[PDB]
Amino acid sequence: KITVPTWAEINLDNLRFNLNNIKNLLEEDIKICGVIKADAYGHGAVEVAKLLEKEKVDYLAVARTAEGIELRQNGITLPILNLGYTPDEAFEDSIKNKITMTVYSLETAQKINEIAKSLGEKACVHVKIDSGMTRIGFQPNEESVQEIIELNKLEYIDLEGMFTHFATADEVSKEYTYKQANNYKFMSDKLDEAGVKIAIKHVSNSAAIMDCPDLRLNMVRAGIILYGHYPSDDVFKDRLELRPAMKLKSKIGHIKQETIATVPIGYADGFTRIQKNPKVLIKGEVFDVVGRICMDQIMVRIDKDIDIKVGDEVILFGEGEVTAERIAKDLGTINYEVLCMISRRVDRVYMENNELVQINSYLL
Amino acid sequence: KITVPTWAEINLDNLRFNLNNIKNLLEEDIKICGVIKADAYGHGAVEVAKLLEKEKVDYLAVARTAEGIELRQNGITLPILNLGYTPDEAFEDSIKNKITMTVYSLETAQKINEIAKSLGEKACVHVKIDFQPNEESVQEIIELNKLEYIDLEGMFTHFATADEVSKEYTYKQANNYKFMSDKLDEAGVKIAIKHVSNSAAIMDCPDLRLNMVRAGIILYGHYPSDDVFKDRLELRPAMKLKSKIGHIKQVEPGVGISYGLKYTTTGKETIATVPIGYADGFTRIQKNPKVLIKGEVFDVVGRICMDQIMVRIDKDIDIKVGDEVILFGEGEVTAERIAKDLGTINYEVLCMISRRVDRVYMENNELVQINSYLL
Ligand SMILES: Cc1ncc(COP(=O)(O)O)c(CN[C@@H]2CONC2=O)c1O
Ligand SMILES: Cc1ncc(COP(=O)(O)O)c(CN[C@@H]2CONC2=O)c1O
Repeated sequence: KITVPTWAEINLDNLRFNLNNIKNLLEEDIKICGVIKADAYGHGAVEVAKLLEKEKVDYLAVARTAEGIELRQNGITLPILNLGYTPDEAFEDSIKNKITMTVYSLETAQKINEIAKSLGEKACVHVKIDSGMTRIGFQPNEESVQEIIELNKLEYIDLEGMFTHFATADEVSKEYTYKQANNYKFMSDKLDEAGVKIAIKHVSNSAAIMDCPDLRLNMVRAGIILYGHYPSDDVFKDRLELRPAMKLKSKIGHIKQETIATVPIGYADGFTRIQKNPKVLIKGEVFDVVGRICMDQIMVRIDKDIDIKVGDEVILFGEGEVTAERIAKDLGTINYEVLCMISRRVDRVYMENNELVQINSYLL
Repeated sequence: KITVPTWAEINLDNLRFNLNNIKNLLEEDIKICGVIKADAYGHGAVEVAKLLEKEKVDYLAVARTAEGIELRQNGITLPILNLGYTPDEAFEDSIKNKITMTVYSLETAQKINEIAKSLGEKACVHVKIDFQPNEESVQEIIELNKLEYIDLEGMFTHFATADEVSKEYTYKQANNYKFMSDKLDEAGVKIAIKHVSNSAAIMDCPDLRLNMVRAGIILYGHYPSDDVFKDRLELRPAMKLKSKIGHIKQVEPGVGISYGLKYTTTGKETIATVPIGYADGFTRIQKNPKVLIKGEVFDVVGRICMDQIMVRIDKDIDIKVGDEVILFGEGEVTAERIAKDLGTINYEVLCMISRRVDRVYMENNELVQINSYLL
């Protein structure tokens, strides 16, 4: 069944476990947006979306029009929100495929409106508020409020939602986070007061869902925690029990007498050469990767008395002491990036009840 | 029509230039193997293969059965050599798709042979030498050569240090190969294709041509190191990683930017947000990330996010949303620069370009083709 030497194993059971533990945090009326941008953080957006439609979630979020359309082309019917920039070249496609667009200027809204009029159907949009991230969004001021009342009047636009995003909600002190929330509440209250109707207000990411049970509003945005990982070591982990879903695996391709094992995974699979202390798990024991990581393979020193043969399974992360977090720490980056590094040629294989149920090649 | 906010622009003209300058190094009868593993080092294996069939090259090389089969599924007819490991689970598919397999041992050759027998057609194989270069290996090879449903077509080794200043070790490896080559010549064994040279060797070692050379990094317009003889071979990089300015704003003094608010403004600043992030392969690890906009270099500020970055515009330029941003492949922003910042190599920076980044191909300064790996 598996014909590639190196694959990403995704445990669908663990995803369900994570989602259900997330849902147990939430009250009945609070909506869940499943964040599945960057191919569901490396796990496979189409498949993870299929699971989310089954488990019933209220919205899907992506980072790009094309990620949105890929989901549509694969049968997905859930509302999809592009969280970021939509270039003008992609408005038509967004509207035709019912992808909800993030909007953060009146100019953008007006051009979208012309296209939606042109096509003779409404564009659904969510307004972004820059509450403290300084990334995307309207500033939280009197000027933005009027610009929003204005864009709300554009026939051929359904101003459905409004959101902001926290820059430091995974840190110990939530001061800045609540400072951001207040900037949002400013816009929320002024628009409430201006008779502008916004069905979906949302602000909470994974960190906020966990640590800030007062920031639920109409909906929350669950990303990293869906996949079985914490946004940091500083969040209240005891609130939510998680199982990581991804195991990055290869096979022992060669053995040689030190005993050196050659494994057919390299930096072009996302096992980055930058790692200063690369390690692997084999038959429950951790071993050093030795010499430079190559494009398509690495050499590992077996310095323990284990019976090991060509074909035996190697785990790069997702089990025992070899974790995406460990690699991230070695890199000086974050688990998010390690997950997203898994490259195109790495087949995603999905497990369920300990059976392989599906294998996706991104080449064939 | 480009509809993605972030793309990898591949200049086909430059690829042709590189290949032709490579061909000018080579004598009439020496074959070229175009190394296009890892999706042609991020440039697009299918398209680069199409170009190579057009420009005529002898052979294609890949790192994985599936890379080989992807090329076949897209009409490619050139010989393809899997340079790396073929698991037993993939022998059948290799043979059925005429993917030439690298072999290291008699035992592997014999199993392949059974499958080829089973399928009633020959497997094409190339022998790899570290097969120790001793008398034992030479008989083992004369043995495998006999096996009926295998075509022992070629034999090769690969240099570990040919891009360094001193090749001593390289010529040490070459000798070990020449031992095997001469003993098999002397036995009855044919070997139509003997090859050893990678990009570094093609450049610095004009005596290691044999029947064929393996051109990789150089094809794409990059040098395997700073130590090779660059003056022998003029290269034009083929790839430009680009995005668009997605948002632009004037930010007050002392305001934090991005996760952890690790950059705070030091006066009023113009901040451009660009829709490229670490999940497009613009790694967050970079300590000094930069971008080129309207010919000027700018600092990326605050943490690089999954899907976007913040850029301080501190020069009097006229920039509007939609304007073009270059992450590398032009002027001072190069894959090599990023590699050096990271403590890795240009090879890795090229290969980091992720699936969602559309490859768009240019030719005479016109867009001729756009490939989405999502749609
Ligand atoms: C607008 C927005 N909402 C929700 C999320 C989900 O966050 P969690 O995954 O922490 O729940 C992200 C993630 N943005 C990624 C996370 O890291 N860097 C980024 O840009 C985001 O940009
Ligand atoms: C067997 C073999 N031959 C030829 C090449 C071509 O190398 P150049 O790109 O230098 O021409 C490679 C690339 N191997 C890559 C280069 O860096 N690390 C690797 O594992 C290879 O593995």
